[PDB]
Amino acid sequence: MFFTQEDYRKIEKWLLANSRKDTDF
Amino acid sequence: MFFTQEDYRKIEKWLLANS
Amino acid sequence: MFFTQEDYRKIEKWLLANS
Amino acid sequence: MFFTQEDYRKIEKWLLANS
Amino acid sequence: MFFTQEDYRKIEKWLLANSRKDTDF
Amino acid sequence: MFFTQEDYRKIEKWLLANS
Amino acid sequence: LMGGNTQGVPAERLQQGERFSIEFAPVEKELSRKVGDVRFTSPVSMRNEW
Amino acid sequence: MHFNELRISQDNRFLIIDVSVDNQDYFEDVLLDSIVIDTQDTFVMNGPSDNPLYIYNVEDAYDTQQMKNVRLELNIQDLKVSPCSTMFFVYVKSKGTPSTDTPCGFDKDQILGTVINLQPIYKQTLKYLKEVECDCNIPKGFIDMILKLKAIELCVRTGNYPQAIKYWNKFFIKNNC
Amino acid sequence: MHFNELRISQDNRFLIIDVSVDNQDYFEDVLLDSIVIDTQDTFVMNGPSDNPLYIYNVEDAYDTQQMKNVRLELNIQDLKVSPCSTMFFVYVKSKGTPSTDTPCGFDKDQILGTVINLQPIYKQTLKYLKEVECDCNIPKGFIDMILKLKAIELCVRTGNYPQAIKYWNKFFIKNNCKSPTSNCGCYG
Amino acid sequence: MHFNELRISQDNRFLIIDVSVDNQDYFEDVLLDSIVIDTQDTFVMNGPSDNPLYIYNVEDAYDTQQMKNVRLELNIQDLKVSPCSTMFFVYVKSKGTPSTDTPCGFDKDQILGTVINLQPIYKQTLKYLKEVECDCNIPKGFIDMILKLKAIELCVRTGNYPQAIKYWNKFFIK
Amino acid sequence: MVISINQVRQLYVAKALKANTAALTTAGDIVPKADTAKTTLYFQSMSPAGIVASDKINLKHVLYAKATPSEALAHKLVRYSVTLDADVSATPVAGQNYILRLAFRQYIGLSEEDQYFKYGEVIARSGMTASDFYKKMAISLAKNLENKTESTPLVNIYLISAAAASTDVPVTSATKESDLTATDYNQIIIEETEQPWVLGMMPQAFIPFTPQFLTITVDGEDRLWGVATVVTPTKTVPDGHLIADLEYFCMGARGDIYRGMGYPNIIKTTYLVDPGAVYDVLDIHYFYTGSNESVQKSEKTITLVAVDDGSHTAMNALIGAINTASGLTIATL
Amino acid sequence: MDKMLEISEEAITRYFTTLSQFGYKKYSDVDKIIVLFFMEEMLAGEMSYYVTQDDYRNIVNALYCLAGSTCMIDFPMFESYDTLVHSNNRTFVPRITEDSILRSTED
Amino acid sequence: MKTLRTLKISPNAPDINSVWLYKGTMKYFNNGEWETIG
Amino acid sequence: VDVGCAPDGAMQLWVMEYEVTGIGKGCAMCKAINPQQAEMLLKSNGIYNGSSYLYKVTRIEQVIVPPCNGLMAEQVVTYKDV
Amino acid sequence: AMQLWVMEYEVTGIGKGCAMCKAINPQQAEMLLKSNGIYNGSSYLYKVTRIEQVIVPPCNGLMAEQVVTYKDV
Amino acid sequence: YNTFSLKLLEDALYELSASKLAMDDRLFVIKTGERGAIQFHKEVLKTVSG
Repeated sequence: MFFTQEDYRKIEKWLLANSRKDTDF
Repeated sequence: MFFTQEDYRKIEKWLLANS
Repeated sequence: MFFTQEDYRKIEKWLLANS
Repeated sequence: MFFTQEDYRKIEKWLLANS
Repeated sequence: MFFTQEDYRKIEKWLLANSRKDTDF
Repeated sequence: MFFTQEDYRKIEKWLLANS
Repeated sequence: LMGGNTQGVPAERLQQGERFSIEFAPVEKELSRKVGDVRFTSPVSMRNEW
Repeated sequence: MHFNELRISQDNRFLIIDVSVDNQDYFEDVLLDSIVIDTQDTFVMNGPSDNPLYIYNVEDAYDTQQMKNVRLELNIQDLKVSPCSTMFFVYVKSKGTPSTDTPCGFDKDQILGTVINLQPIYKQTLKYLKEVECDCNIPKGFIDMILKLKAIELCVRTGNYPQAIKYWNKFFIKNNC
Repeated sequence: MHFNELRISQDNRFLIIDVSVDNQDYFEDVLLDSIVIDTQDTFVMNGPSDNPLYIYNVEDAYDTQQMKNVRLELNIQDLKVSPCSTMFFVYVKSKGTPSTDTPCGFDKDQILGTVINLQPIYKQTLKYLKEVECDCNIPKGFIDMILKLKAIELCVRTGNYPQAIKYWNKFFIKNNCKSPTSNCGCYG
Repeated sequence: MHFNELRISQDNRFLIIDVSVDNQDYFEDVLLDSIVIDTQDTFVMNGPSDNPLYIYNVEDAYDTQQMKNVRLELNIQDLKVSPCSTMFFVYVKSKGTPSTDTPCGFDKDQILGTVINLQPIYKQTLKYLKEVECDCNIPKGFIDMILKLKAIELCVRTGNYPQAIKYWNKFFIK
Repeated sequence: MVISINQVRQLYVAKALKANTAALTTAGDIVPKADTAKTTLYFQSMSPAGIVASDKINLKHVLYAKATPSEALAHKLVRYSVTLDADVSATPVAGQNYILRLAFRQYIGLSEEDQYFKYGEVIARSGMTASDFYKKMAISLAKNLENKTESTPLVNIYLISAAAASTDVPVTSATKESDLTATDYNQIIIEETEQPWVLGMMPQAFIPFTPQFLTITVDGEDRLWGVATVVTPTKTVPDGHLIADLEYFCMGARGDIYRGMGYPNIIKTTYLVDPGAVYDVLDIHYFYTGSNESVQKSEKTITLVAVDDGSHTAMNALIGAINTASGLTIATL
Repeated sequence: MDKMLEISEEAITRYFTTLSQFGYKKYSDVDKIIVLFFMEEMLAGEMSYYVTQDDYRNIVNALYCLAGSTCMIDFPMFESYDTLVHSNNRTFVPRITEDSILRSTED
Repeated sequence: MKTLRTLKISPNAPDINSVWLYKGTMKYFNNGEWETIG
Repeated sequence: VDVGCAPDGAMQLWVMEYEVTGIGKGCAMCKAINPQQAEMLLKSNGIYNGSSYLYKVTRIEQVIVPPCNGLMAEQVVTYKDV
Repeated sequence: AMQLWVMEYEVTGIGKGCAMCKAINPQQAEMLLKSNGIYNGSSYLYKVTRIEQVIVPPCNGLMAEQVVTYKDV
Repeated sequence: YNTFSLKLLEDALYELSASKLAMDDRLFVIKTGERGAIQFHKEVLKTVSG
């Protein structure tokens, strides 16, 4: 099934919540 | 297209399964 | 939604692009 | 712009601190 | 944070109440 | 108000202006 | 929750091992319906030989 | 893709699904992926819902043209649902990339098939006809049932499935068969 | 391609544009070509008009990350148009070729984004704001203003630009605004 | 100077503040100064008020480009305020002089960003939609809530925070 | 055991599914039967001495029908982490008697007043670290609480090494001081244990406990010594004995009310449930009301037990045999 | 303030414009004009030294009752770049398909 | 909270509940041992 | 008076005396939903919340709000007590 | 009879103290301490160091704490 | 027991007597040997000295 850009933007915005940077360890 | 929370759970969990 | 495997591969591909 | 009493108190106290 | 001449005038009029001259010692 | 330091320096600069 | 409590019971007082005993059975004053029940028991025995 | 036959068995014991892939010269690379069954309680617009009634994977059954045709006979009583009062939704997926000469509009991976039991409607029509046989007057409930069925048909053919569920649950839910 | 900051300064001086090619490596090759500015009077259905309001070629500058990201601070008085009674169309053309295996539709060499001064529309809506407090009555002015704005919003988001121009002409073309004073008001 | 994300965490436990300085060439000298948090009780029009809720000074964290970007995650319960019925005002300051080529009106040290919890609003919308499902009639409370939310939006975007709090306290708390 | 009923309860063991009345061949099978008009539901079960049907449930008069797994019928054996309070003393002091009291609260009766108090004690010496203390106290409790003379198993006590931190090294009264060889002991876990069980005469019950500490003099003031936190359980008692004692009760509604009273003269009712297997339980609770002025309802319930193989295969196939036949939505577990 | 000045000038100019077009303005609104300019001269005079921040809060929240009361007084517009729901422009950039012991990671 | 009524001069430890005095030390029983002051 | 605090809807004000062993004595006034939650504020947010085992609380008593003005509660700890 | 005020003070040379009054303003909250407290005949001993209002919506918080020490005596 | 202390014996016999006996029924006659009578002597000599 076809994904366009805004679906990808929502996916990244969700994944950003879980992840941190190296400095945050 | 419209995602629910469960869609995000599936995507993130399956990505961590492949990392 | 079911997110058959090639959709997950598409998501990986996109995310890994600007990785 | 507008000042209240407390603003003047901060200003004068900070003046006296460094004099 | 810009001050105009009027604001400085208010500062003067407030500070004048607190300070006095040599003669007032 | 929440005065920054540079604002205080401006105030004393303009007060010692009539020094 | 009786007693006029509005904000609820803390979740650390509803854990496994919390012991519950019978106080009483308060009913409304007009048009009450039947509450309460009655509890029974039975003993054991022992043995010896020669 | 398309459906060969999609009905409940005449014995009211099996839910028959027979799927086939289109015979087209640009659909060789397209196979069948899975069969997902949903009811009027779990149905969602955007694809199959979670916690589906019955998930089926086709590579389990077979050990390549076998993948292009699939048939099932699901005992409904194993699914733990009423064969009379259930509206099964059957999704199918492709798992395949059609050729680059595919005409615009045919590269649809997913399909959907609605299922209802026609026995209860048949018995209701016989009851209404028996009422007609007396005094040759048509009950208004009979015309109402006919037009409500037409409404559900229009909703299904137009893809407006949620309101079809509303109409079904409100009007036809209590069925004897 | 995408828009980072597309806005009119609230002092009604500067039409701010900030474009940047996507950071994904598919589009590493593609570069910005030109910036074309059109108004509701010089708009055509396809592509920019042959009589635009402003042209800016990117390649007439340092020539690669500088080429991938461009920013403008166009003053509106040089454009001979009114900041508040005008609706600008910003066209950005890209020069290059996106590498294969990019999903189609992402490889759109042209992108369009509109602009409007929302401050005078808020000025109109504030007049009917207090109708929300008064119960027993429908806040009809508030509803009318909200629907007027959202008509333009939706017609823009769906690409139905001609009806968007028609609605802008019907509603907001007669908007007034305080023209910025040329002597820069000094503060900091 | 602008906001990257200014959001309350979906778990209703953190208040996310991620500030950044604009990328244009003539904020090279400009840095980030402090973060001051105010609620609907302690707000004043003229900048942050006295006795604020939470002050933050950014030299404390670091030991120069690191100072141009900052990210905070404040446990709201540690601030001793209700995450559901609180409207936070987040000020930021610069402590830095831009160049002499700045276009006019862009040189402003301070900004502000309002924050509220969207979970109670989401629950109210879900409740009203549930009401709509029964008999397909629109409750008037739903339209009132929509229009009052739009009123607070207009007040915020026009900067009229006093009447914004008046509406918030009158309608979305009591 | 003896349970309470809402005016009746009857149990049917679902060992196998046949879906027709002609295939009922061996003992313990079940067939949920219903007609095409969804108004009557009954279960034809093949007893050890013939085909026996159930009470005819009128499906407009059911109340609740919910099916429960076997992980919700396992009493979790609670643990207690006995440690030294490090604010009191990091190392054991070289003079005091370190005594720990276990307060059992239901020893041979049912009431909290039938108590039992068991102890363990260490005289701590100079240079004795905490790991040499926990090595010397788990033996001092295993000589008391896990001895071979005691009437009942009271608790199961363990030791935990700090390097492993998840597995337990069990200490028994026969365990010598050289068996526990670790310099990194950090706690002592006291766990509840499974009491005995007899089919019908002695039910499944548990004796609870709280480790309580005795006062020692530190500095010049008598302080408490330990702290005891409830660690999450790891060992669970299975479902074999709660269902055998439930079937043995509920066979007496359809059968002899006396069970073995007077033994030249008993009727040996054969019991089908295994006490060495875990079982799923489904209860259909219904009533009876006649089409008259007698509108008071007579509540009834039917318990169906079936063997669990870990993935609840026999019960979810039994539920699917009831839902399609009767038109109720019993939730698959 | 420098803005109470603008509001007062606008209000009284509109008042006299109405008295030019018509010959009547509601005295219930002349009361609001009186309160407004009295407050502005109160705050731009020698009595601005007696105000605390609580008094400032009260004065502003009482003046906002006059905002949309009549056409002479309007809701003031300030330079604002905020909203009740903000946009998330953060970007996602993981490191060679890696993860932490529990979660994802980025640059 | 622990009374010590007597003081004993002896080269050996007299008792738990007294205070041991050697030549230039004062040892008293606490923490299972003899701690000296000063 | 139904503000929404945990004990039945009211705010409860407490006085605490305590004996910090080896340090001294002190008074405390707090708002707390329970006397069990009142001694938990001394051991979490007190002066000696680091060494929280030193707090030997000897009294937790409630203050009753009067209808009009007046001195409600008082707790003096003198140097002669210590 | 408007608000509630927790005070921390210092009786001069004797010790520390905690108090709580009901007064309109902290000038009257210090008035009721110096006129109705136990040091009523020696009211110059009171040195009030911190007055803060009892605001509710936390509903669980410390307000006053003052430990006298073996080294302060 | 490993080592006899009266803190173990007075708390074995207070917890038993408080839970199972009345007030005037707490007389415990301990049967022991000759070496146990001196061991009972030495612990209370350490207690009474306290």
